[PDB]
Amino acid sequence: VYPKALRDEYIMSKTLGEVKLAFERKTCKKVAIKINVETEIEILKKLNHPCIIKIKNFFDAEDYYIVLELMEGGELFDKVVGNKRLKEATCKLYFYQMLLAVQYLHENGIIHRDLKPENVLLSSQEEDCLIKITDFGHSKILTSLMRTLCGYLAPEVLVSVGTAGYNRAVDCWSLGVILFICLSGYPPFSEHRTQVSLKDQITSGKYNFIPEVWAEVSEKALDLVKKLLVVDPKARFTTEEALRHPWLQDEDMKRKFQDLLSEEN
Amino acid sequence: VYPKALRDEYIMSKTLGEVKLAFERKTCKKVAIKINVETEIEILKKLNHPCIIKIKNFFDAEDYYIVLELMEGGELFDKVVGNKRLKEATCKLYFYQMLLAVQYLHENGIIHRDLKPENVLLSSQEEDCLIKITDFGHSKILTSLMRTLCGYLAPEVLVSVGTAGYNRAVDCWSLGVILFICLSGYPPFSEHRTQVSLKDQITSGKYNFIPEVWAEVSEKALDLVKKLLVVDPKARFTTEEALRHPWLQDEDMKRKFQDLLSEEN
Ligand SMILES: Oc1ccccc1-c1nc(N[C@H]2CCNC2)c2ccccc2n1
Ligand SMILES: Oc1ccccc1-c1nc(N[C@H]2CCNC2)c2ccccc2n1
Repeated sequence: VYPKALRDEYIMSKTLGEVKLAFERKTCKKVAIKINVETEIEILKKLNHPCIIKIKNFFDAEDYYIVLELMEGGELFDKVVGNKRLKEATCKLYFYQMLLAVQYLHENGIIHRDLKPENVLLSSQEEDCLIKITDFGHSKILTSLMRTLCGYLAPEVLVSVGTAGYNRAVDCWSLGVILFICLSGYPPFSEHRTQVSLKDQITSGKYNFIPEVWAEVSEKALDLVKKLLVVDPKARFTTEEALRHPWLQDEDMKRKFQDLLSEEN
Repeated sequence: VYPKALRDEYIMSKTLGEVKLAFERKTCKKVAIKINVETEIEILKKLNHPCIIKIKNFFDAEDYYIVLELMEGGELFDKVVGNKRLKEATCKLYFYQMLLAVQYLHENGIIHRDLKPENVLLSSQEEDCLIKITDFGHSKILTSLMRTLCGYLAPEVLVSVGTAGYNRAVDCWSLGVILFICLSGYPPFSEHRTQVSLKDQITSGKYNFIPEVWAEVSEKALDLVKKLLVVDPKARFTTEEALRHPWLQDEDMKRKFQDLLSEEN
């Protein structure tokens, strides 16, 4: 069941919510088409950054279709499941780019709110490539406490003034996890074995640690992840602050990357 | 500058944001027309309760016009400024109705978020009448923590689970103030004389008390207001709970009211 307007310009096919693959009926080049719903469309349209999915065209009605230049690399997930881990360089380079996107989002008062390896797509199958992020279905645009101010009011709201603004830290948190994962290979906060509620586990920040593997990582890498998973959003590394962190001061990361951009032209 | 479609069916005139008065160009009967903007229109359309403004017709474009059956009584504010206070009966009857509206709103997962004497309109000039509430421009429709559950996540969000739901208590709080006012004649939390930040004043709940006037109120009335201005939204009287409170168990209040409805037919 395909709308007439759609099948006219493309050849919708397999499956990669879940998104489907199609061929540009004019160039024979392949692309992927996506399948509070206006939000993502409105945002994905505002999205204009290398490490972020870029839209090529849009078509609504029936069901929702957003075609974007396809990422061959697939999901970052696929590359780091079955506890397969990844090389420091891979991580640094990968994560580095994530940091750029997450930063560019926050800079535009945008929150992803759902950052995970799945939503981190790669350029080409190779272990070295560029990475973008998709699925902006949960995002939010942040502009309200101004109404509360200059005026009465209820207590809980007033106190809320001391928290407003740090609604973006959640992305840093998830980025920390995503990083932790790539570097280690295992979930920081896993309901595996251990015990104790996940809420009590994640809220405490006492991530499950296993040196038997964390002994191979860098001396600066772990210290970063550690400073990234802070239970206090106020003391949690800002997307900006992270980029300045030592483990991200790597000419290699910015040399195998600053050129991989020209590999697009 | 009036749109052609508008002046066709009504005679827009004086001023009562601020709302203007107009005459039904078919019946010679008077009505008031109102002047995140779709929200109020969408909600005011869902509004179907005695103690709540009822819409008669809607017209958009240019500037925003929502015509509702006019309240002659005007603002509850007007009746209780200059520290003029009000009789216990007036309050009980008045506030009682407020409690009904605020309840009916919450029952429909609706929050007013801006309850003050101004936004409490009256039926007729008399000291005894029905009262509705308007200005739903700040309201909200409450459905999100379900997304957080059944799934990772950041700490602050998880803890947020222990607060979600009580976003409506703010209306009870303001109702308590509105009540306090009517009963006493003076603001519970006033930056007048005293000192100490309003945030530190309202957040503490230590309302400015003056017995030199609070000695005339009922023995149950004050106890209600007191139990209504609680710094903890979890222990703050629910709109439902309030109606059960002793000071609202008054056959008179429900006799001068249950009949004032038939005074509309
Ligand atoms: O190639 C693209 C070009 C632009 C935008 C997206 C993609 C994309 N997207 C996927 N899917 C989702 C499912 C939920 N989170 C990840 C995906 C999943 C598997 C393999 C390739 C994929 N390629
Ligand atoms: O008569 C009505 C019928 C339906 C809906 C509203 C009204 C209404 N509304 C007012 N105004 C606002 C300004 C901000 N909060 C209160 C108002 C203000 C003064 C006098 C009469 C008024 N009558």
